[PDB]
Amino acid sequence: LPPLSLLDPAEVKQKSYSPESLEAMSRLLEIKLKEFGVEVSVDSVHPGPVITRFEIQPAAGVKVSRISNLAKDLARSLAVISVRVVEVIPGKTTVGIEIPNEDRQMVRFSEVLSSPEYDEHKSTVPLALGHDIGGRPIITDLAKMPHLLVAGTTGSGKSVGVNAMLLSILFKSTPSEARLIMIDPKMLELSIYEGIPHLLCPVVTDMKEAANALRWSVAEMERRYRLMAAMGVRNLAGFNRKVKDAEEAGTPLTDPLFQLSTLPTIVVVVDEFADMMMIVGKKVEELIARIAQKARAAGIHLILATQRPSVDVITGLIKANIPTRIAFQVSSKIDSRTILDQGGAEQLLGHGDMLYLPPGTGLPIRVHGAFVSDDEVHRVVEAWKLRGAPDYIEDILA
Amino acid sequence: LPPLSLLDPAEVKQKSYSPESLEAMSRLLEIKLKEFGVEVSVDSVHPGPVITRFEIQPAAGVKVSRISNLAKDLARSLAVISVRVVEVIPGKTTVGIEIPNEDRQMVRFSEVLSSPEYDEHKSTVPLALGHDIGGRPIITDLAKMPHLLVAGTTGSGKSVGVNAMLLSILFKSTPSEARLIMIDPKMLELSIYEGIPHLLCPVVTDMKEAANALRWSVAEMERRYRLMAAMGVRNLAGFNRKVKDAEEAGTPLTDPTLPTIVVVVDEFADMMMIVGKKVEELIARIAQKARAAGIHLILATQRPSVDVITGLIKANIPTRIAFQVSSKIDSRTILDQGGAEQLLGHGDMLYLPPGTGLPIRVHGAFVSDDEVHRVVEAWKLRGAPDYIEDIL
Amino acid sequence: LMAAMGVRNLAGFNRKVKDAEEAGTPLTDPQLSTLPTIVVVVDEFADMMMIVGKKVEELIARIAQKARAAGIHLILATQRPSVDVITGLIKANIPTRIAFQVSSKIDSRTILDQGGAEQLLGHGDMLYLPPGTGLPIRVHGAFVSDDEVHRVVEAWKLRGAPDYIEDIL
DNA sequence: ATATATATATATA
DNA sequence: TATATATATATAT
Ligand SMILES: Nc1ncnc2c1ncn2[C@@H]1O[C@H](COP(=O)(O)OP(=O)(O)O)[C@@H](O)[C@H]1O
Ligand SMILES: Nc1ncnc2c1ncn2[C@@H]1O[C@H](COP(=O)(O)OP(=O)(O)O)[C@@H](O)[C@H]1O
Repeated sequence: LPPLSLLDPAEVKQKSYSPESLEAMSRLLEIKLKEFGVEVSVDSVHPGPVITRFEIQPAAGVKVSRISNLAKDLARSLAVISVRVVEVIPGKTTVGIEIPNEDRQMVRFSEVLSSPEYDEHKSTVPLALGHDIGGRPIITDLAKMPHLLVAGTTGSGKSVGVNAMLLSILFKSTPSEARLIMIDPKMLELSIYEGIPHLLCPVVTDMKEAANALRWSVAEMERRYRLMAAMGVRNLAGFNRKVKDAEEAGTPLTDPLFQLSTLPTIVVVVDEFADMMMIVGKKVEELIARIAQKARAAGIHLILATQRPSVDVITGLIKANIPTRIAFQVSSKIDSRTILDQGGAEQLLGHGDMLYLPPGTGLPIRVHGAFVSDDEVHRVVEAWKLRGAPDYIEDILA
Repeated sequence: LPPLSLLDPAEVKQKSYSPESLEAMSRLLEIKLKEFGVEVSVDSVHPGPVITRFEIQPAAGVKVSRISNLAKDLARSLAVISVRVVEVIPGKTTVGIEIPNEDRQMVRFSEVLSSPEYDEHKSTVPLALGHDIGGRPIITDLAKMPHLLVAGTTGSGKSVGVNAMLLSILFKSTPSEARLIMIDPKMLELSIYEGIPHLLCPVVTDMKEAANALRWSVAEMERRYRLMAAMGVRNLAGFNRKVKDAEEAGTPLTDPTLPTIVVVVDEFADMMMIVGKKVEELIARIAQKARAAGIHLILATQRPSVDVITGLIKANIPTRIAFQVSSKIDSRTILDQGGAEQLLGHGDMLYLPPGTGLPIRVHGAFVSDDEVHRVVEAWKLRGAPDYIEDIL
Repeated sequence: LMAAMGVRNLAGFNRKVKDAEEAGTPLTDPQLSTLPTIVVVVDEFADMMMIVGKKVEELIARIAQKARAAGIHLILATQRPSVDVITGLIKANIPTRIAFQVSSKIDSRTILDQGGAEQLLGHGDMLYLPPGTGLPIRVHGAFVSDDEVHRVVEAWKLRGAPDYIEDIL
């Protein structure tokens, strides 16, 4: 296994944010909202890496839409790019306002991996997203999502996020524990990964080959459900603990359908499925529907990224069974209601700010995506090419 | 290599855009905004060749939308033709107001090429386009686009702009470093480029030779990726450095410099639907795969349509040029937000960068047929190129 | 023939005609005479494009995309400003449009791509939309009676026999 | 009290 | 079916 020292290590941050600067910014926000119609008093300050949440208590008898309908003007009168108004804070009467700082600290990916969450995270598919608005990291199990949608316009830090997720997979799991399928219609980003032992296929370029790979994944899901029926288990981890119990007693439990092995966790990533549904058509959308409908228990998981949030790409069928959404900076509030099904995705800053939406109804966790460099990615790729051979299958492309 | 003096020389340096005249304009703007409900205060003044930016400082309480929803009346009462309100200036607390200036000045192309951004440039295929709001030039780079759709109607800026791009190819590079392929089912516009040493074929008249040229380009893409998989090379300039090190050593190479290829089409609208939609898969495979090979596309059409500019061509080309399609309604076919709303026909354009954001305000620098024909004859003094019959 | 002669428009080829026997120096046939400017008037292309189909629209689009520097022009007249007649094919290629009194703003957006055509006072009072600037220029129509038409037809029939290319049909 | 902004309702590409 | 336009309604003036 690769160590945690291949990365560029933890840097020294420019933490010069004094309490007198916080008091000055608090009084400045009080004045600049008093100059408009509202009147508000700053309650407390949460300083952070990239943004700085202010908990402001409104006056007696002033609404919150009269704060949300001038977020642009409050951002203009403070010499910042854009402010974000959190309309509800769980457990308090205060309204949140998050102002970007000046010395925007780059989130160090080695600081994200150095957490007590990620270090003893037992699951074979973790995701180190990055630090949230208050400094601590957010590590999310990819098994429990079970799938993922990523969006945001170009240059808003999206391939960096997908590379952070794939390196989050690579620093924990062997090719006997996890396994990947990659699709790339734009060979700049994902072609750096061709050679790692966690692959089943060459990095898929054409869309007919990608349709063949997704039909192979349907067939693999169906035969895994039939094999779990033939062994009488319920989920994938139950089958892996069943064959582990066969390993513990030294007892060979043979093939129920003709010796079994620990089936690794397939993860199917897609760089741009908008091009896929635009080239091939509605049957690819129904194929992703038939994947997302059932493959939670079989251990086949989806990472979907797109650059075109619309009704044509992010449809009802894709939003049917993929409830976990990553949204970077997008253009309109209509696109925010397209992916996150609510406003608020447009207020971000670029450079990998995402609104993590967990599975289930909740306020979106604003997580700053950790920057990963081409040198670190290339070093992980070369370490796995020096510690692993490819495991290809011819049938996945035909 | 022709000098920059074969262009027409720099025109009359128009003075009398004085600080007292712009101060009178700024006080006029303060008075005309004070007559309505708002109160404004001009902070600084950014002049320019075509238009002028006024960084105004709004007072306490006045919103931006109050300024934006009377812009028609403000542009009426300033004796100007239009106005635009830049709602955000990064890092400053000031709203930008864009006012068209008095003399709609033409951008001189020698004023574009004389800047050190073009002269000390490092790549081989730049596209000098024009200036900003303040007159500082914007010299882009075609190697990072990596493909460039041009579309528009009504004879707006298109053929002059494509000539400016191809001259930006001409003035820097040699044919050994950057070749060209030209395709035009119109026999008219780009026929003046016949005989220049940067080409590879005649200016294509029979569209079956255009399909065979694109077929040769696809096979060239295939053999260049076979070359790079035989050499372990990501993008073309790495192999150019490797063959430079093999040329310093005289080292021959195996059979699995390479010329940079830029293919233009001016009327693929009727061509792609009459010759066959099999052309579109060729164009999409080139624009997908050959973005690291060196085969770049300056695609141009006279009819920007949903039929001929589909999503299949929108996929691999995120760097777009649109002058006048009809309006901001059918704009989303090529420029995804909005098009000919304040593009003044012959001139200003919207350059969509390889990233995104507010796209670049680019004034289309003028080129004339004397300059075009003179650069063509100056390169025809350097020689006639190689012509491949398999392309034809 | 203009690609053979290296000519950049029609007016350049009439300048080649001025280089020909107009200035007293005859040419060859690669003696090329004048190529006359053709103004093809169509009184009702709605009937044509609803009866015979869309291949006529393919022909009209291949003309209207290209024929400025050619020597063939079209005055298209109709009575249905609708998508059933005027599609987007014959929209972006004819940027100069005459709009008389129509009965809806929808038809005004169908032809002029804006509003204000149904407001006209009738009887030839049109909205000349010039090329380039997409702003309407309102023009009152000039009345010419049928007797003046018979006079001009008589004045041309008393001067020249019909010079036909009869094989057009 | 009433011009403005806006959410929705019907007609069309 | 997505959208451009049109009409009735809070809203703060
Ligand atoms: N966490 C981060 N810190 C700093 N910069 C970032 C971060 N994430 C992304 N970026 C910047 O954003 C850019 C990534 O854009 P990207 O989303 O890959 O474009 P596209 O959507 O076209 O693939 C990079 O150039 C990088 O500089
Ligand atoms: N910088 C400029 N200044 C003034 N006019 C320009 C400039 N650039 C282009 N033009 C005008 O553009 C016209 C040519 O349009 P063109 O590019 O041929 O459109 P199309 O190719 O659609 O016919 C010329 O009349 C020329 O005057």
